[PDB]
Amino acid sequence: KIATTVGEARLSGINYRHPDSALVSYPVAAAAPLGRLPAGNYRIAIVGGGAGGIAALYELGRLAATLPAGSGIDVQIYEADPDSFLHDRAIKVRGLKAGRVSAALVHNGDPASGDTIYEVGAMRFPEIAGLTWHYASAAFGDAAPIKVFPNPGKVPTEFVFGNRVDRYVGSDPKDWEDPDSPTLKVLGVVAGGLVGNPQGENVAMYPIANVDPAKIAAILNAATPPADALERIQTKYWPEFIAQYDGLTLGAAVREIVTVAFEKGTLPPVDGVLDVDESISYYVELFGRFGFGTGGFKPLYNISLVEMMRLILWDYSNEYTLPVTENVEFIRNLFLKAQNVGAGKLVVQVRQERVANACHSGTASARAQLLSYDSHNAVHSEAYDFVILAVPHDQLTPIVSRSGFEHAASQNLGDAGLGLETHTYNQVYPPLLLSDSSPAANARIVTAIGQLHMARSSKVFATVKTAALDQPWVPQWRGEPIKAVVSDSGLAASYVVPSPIVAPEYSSLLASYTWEDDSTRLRHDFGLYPQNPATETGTADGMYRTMVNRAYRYVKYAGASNAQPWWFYQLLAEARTADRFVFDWTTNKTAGGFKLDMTGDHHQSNLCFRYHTHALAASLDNRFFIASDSYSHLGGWLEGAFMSALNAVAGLIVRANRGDVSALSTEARPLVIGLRPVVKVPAA
Amino acid sequence: KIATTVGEARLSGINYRHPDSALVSYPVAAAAPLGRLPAGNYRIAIVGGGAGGIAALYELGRLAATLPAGSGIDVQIYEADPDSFLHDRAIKVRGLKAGRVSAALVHNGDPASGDTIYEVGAMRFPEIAGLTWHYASAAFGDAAPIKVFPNPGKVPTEFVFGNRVDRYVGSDPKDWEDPDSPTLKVLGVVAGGLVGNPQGENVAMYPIANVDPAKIAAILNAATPPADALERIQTKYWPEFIAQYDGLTLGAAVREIVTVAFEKGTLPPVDGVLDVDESISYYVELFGRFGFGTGGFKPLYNISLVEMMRLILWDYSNEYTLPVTENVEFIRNLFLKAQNVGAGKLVVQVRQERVANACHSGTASARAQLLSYDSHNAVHSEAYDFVILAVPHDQLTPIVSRSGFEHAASQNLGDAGLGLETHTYNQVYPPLLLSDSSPAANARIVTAIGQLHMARSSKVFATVKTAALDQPWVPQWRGEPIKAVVSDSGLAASYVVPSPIVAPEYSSLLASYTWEDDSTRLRHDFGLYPQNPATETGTADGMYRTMVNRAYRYVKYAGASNAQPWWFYQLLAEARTADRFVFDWTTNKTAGGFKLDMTGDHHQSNLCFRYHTHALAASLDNRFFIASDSYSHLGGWLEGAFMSALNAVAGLIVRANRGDVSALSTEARPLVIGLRPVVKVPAA
Ligand SMILES: Cc1cc2nc3c(=O)[nH]c(=O)nc-3n(C[C@H](O)[C@H](O)[C@H](O)COP(=O)(O)OP(=O)(O)OC[C@H]3O[C@@H](n4cnc5c(N)ncnc54)[C@H](O)[C@@H]3O)c2cc1C
Ligand SMILES: Cc1cc2nc3c(=O)[nH]c(=O)nc-3n(C[C@H](O)[C@H](O)[C@H](O)COP(=O)(O)OP(=O)(O)OC[C@H]3O[C@@H](n4cnc5c(N)ncnc54)[C@H](O)[C@@H]3O)c2cc1C
Ligand SMILES: O=C(O)CCc1ccccc1
Ligand SMILES: O=C(O)CCc1ccccc1
Repeated sequence: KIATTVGEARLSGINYRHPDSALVSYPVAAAAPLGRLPAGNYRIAIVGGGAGGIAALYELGRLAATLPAGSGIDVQIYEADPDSFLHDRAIKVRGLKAGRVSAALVHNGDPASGDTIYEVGAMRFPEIAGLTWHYASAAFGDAAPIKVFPNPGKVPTEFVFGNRVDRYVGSDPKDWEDPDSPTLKVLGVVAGGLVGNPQGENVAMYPIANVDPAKIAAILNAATPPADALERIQTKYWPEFIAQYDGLTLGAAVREIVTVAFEKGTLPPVDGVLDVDESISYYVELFGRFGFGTGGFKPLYNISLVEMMRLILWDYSNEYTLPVTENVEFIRNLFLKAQNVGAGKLVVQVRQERVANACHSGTASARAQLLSYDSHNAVHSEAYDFVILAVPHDQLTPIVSRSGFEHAASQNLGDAGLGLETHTYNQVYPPLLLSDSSPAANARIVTAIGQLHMARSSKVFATVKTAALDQPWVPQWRGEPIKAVVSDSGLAASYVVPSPIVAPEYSSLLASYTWEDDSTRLRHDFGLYPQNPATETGTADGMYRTMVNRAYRYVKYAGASNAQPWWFYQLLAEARTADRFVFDWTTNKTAGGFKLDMTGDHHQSNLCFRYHTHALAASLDNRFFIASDSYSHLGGWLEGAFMSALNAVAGLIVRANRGDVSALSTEARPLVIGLRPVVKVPAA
Repeated sequence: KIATTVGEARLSGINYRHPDSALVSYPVAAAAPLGRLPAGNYRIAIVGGGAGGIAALYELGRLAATLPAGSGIDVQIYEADPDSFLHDRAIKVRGLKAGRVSAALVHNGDPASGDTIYEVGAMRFPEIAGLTWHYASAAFGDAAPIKVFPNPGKVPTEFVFGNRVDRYVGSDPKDWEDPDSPTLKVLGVVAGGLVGNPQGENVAMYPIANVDPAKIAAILNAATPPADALERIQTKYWPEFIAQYDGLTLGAAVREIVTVAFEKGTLPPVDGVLDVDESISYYVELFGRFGFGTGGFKPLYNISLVEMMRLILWDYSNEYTLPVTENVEFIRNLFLKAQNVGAGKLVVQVRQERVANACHSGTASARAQLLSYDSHNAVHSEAYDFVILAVPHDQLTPIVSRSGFEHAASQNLGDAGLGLETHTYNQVYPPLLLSDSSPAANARIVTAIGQLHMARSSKVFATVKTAALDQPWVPQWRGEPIKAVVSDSGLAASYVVPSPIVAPEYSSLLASYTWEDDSTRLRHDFGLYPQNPATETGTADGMYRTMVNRAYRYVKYAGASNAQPWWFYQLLAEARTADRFVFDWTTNKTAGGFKLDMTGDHHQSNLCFRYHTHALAASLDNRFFIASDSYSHLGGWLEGAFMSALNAVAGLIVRANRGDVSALSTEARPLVIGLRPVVKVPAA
């Protein structure tokens, strides 16, 4: 039941509704242009040329094509990253980034004849990511082939935690080297306790609407559910799950599940020597390192259960690749498609400028101001009709938080502490304008944004001959070498990914992909930040040797007499010297990889997710929208960036129509009216 | 009621027992040597010359002095930090570090006539930190003066969160600029809910033994508690608190408390425009930025409620300075006193070497092996009778985790991935040897240590003339300038601390002291890692300007209609150009600042805290003890490092006496026997 084309994946998830937006399938909303605009010549800015900004541009292009003769849309896209694809028409990165969709091309002096690609950011795409596949179809066509991402368990995998080793594929004990493994037993207990059963008895510990989450997932993914059922999930049952469990961490939930299983006798004493609490703790930590299909979630144990449950409902781990050499091609293709679809009515200019401030000011028709600096620090100011701020939360903070929270007669905005030139704005209001009357409403949105949690992440890469996998010391599973390794060595998760530039001679050795504390623990060894090498011609050899040295561990295998150094040390050492690499998202200007919500964070991220509903308040006249995975309930996924873009453009349409929701398509209207409004007064 | 000398602080906390060790006052246990050793000539290693290693050394000195003629203790202390005081027997750091007790001396070319000191690590010491003050008396005498640390609220303070500004000193509303402040209301709500009342009705939401924590604190601190109270807390009531609440975060607890208060009407809707969940969220986040007396605990909201409760019981925020110019002097003095107290029976040698591996091996008397590398990267191997591993958990992991979990015929240990020379050990057992028969037991301790949470932290410093605070642009409150600023600007917490080298001409401008995500968000701007400048003669001017720029915010005050750039911008910009600085503990080899326990982490930290009880199993030939704040229930305090050292030495004494607890003094026995053992042995 494996999808083989973009269209197959697209259709698989076309109906899926997420539980915070249960009244709408975003792919259905996105099928036709989102609405209509009054006649006019619009001047719009998009800050950020990542997935969110480019999806927003595409939707604007679709809108532009519907405008009558004499009307049109001009977009200024601001993109500060010198390596963005937008500024481009050994390890090469120049022109190979679209924000956090970021490739590194390994070559020997001719980039048109490379060895492999490192996917430094996004790399694996859930089957049920329906908006992602909708845009992949726009970019590449339904016919384009996709592959199963070689996740732990999708390819032969070695797992190591403490004294436990496993070698496996999937979850059928027939496919495990040790079918009696305690690791597979704890997986079944934790899956049972978190997901439960789609049919029959409810066995999950944390029900939604009094039933196992599996049963709710089937309703969220139906073509014709109850309408009544979707509204009840939206307004009653998911809010009640949040009220109950938003204060419970994933790690706490795992321990609750394991405790009950241990008391029932479903899980036996470990070694039968450990006492009750040591056994339970061992199982919690074993599951922590093993995970849900993408490696250990131990480092993610502080997320809310609500956040994990979103991923459970989505079947997040069932992932595919894109029909590309480099994932940045997706975003580049969407940018080109935006310009094509605008059919002459969309004009786009790219600015290599960093936006420092946004506000509303003045008394002219265009009041949405952006203050920016070019690559030699010269200041620029421009006013727009509407602005989409398509940057993640730590990048948005300085832009929206330094103007105060209410009317100001005059402000000199800009990066004064840097020594840079300021600009005087008059009759100034905050850009994220939720009230004409409330500074507190304006402060709530800003303070929420600034306190969202950006998960930390790093990726260590090297280039290895694929034939290294055929060495006698590389274990096999039914003749196929092990190609994923999940471990407590400090490396966390490692993958030997065939080169997409092609059986390929080379593989990308993702030696370590870490989250959260696992990333923190390595960071002292990276040497140069955010990228080692910082140059095209360097190699991060010293850094990488510290990773090889973390793999230099004596690993005992069952039946063997004595431990020997781990074979994976030998594999890591087979990578060539040149082109060793690390990228640390934490010391990138994103200040991490992507939003993941902690306990209590729902209320902050959900405010952001609903922000575009300000467009219902007609007299407010707020011209700023936000578009990033940080303003979604899928931080860490293109799906989140894309959903937030959709929200932003939908809201822009309602604002352009002075609060009239009838200007949205029938299918798009729920993007705005299916959420709780962010402005209670005035109504609309 | 304010302590004014070391002795006054020492006596104030001499009886306090922490709830995970409630049967014993560590200062009372430490009043005499901890026990006796059989006659002999002991070879002991201490890995690490920080507070834990040096306190362990002092206690070994006290023991050595009791040995008969012909007996003695030889200690090899391994210390890899080239800036340690142990190797020294514009911004200067050389010789001014004792691990995370770390001074930076600001001078103008003569280090004997400096301007100020930056306390880069430890800087403020709770009154009731009884072991800390016990050792401070050994180092300085009871008569030595101390001062109240100028925490937010101890000095005039400005607090900024969103649109809210408060200026205050203390918790008496008469000395708040706005006695009707919502900040003061939420602080009272959260105090009532978490701490409650020492007398009368119980009002707290999370009771211990069915009463308010305030009542338990008083018991724990009593010279003469009621009969059975400490045992019942240790075995029943504190375990029951953990069972109930270790799965609840601090942020979750705050929200529960605020929700009840909001429903009761104690906290009103924020203004007329916010809905219920918005107002609740506002108060949670307002309290988050304000804190408990040491600045906002929002970044610490993921800690377990259990962990916060330990700090509540301890009255942790009521803190003092040491009688020093630089805090490192404390540890230096304790090292010298260790040698003096040994009475010529303790010999100490310092090795400027990094330990890479520990194990048990061979058949000789001294079986505890350490593999190390000197400053030329040459390998060294040495065997000892006993070893104290006095390094925090991320530094300990490579030393204890790479040898497997059971007997090995031979292992070639060392940093082979780095290309460094290995050493062959034969008949090898892991160093942290909990079992002769259970690899899982051995794995539990290793995996626990490797998964403890190291909180992230950074400090940004500059030098400013103290007279800057007398300028008309610096606000005065109750007769003094503002000297503490707690803000959501990104700086988190800022302090203008008078130089200790002296009223002083200069002050240390601690521009930003951040924890956890607050630190993550800054890290991309630090420039050089872990320290900018990396040289004595440089200045982190570019970095600091990014901090000044975070302060370039328009702040509306009640006292002026036209908001202006925050006054604190101007103060930060008043710092001189030379000697601007940041230290990032995360990119230091500690991989962060100090342990703070997440939900669930008790199970791992408490295993480490109790590890020294292995000495009870006489048939188990385990020669290794651990000594750091990582292995305590006071990560982030010298008190934790000192408690762990006391544990380590107590366990060493029992092991050296082949399991005989009577070799501990009457007052020190409970250090071992008051805890649940990590090995099962017969009663009594
Ligand atoms: C380590 C990692 C792993 C991931 N794995 C996956 C995965 O396998 N699958 C998946 O679906 N998703 C994955 N993601 C998530 C995915 O990459 C993001 O959801 C998506 O790329 C984010 O798009 P965005 O538009 O929200 O933000 P960004 O990609 O951050 O784009 C924002 C853009 O704005 C620009 N910008 C920022 N500030 C300014 C400014 N002041 N002025 C001008 N320009 C500015 C930036 O340079 C950037 O180009 C991963 C991300 C990371 C980092
Ligand atoms: C930002 C920050 C703020 C703090 N604030 C306070 C405070 O105000 N009050 C308070 O009481 N405490 C505070 N602390 C906590 C206090 O600093 C620590 O509890 C204490 O210093 C830790 O001592 P330790 O011996 O456990 O470890 P460390 O201080 O880390 O010492 C370990 C030693 O071992 C050495 N070492 C490490 N690995 C090896 C190896 N492989 N071989 C050889 N040598 C090695 C190191 O170089 C170091 O000298 C703070 C700490 C930080 C970082
Ligand atoms: O690596 C991934 O699979 C995508 C990023 C991510 C990681 C963990 C949780 C959510 C998203
Ligand atoms: O800064 C401090 O007060 C000491 C370190 C610390 C910080 C927060 C919680 C525990 C310890």
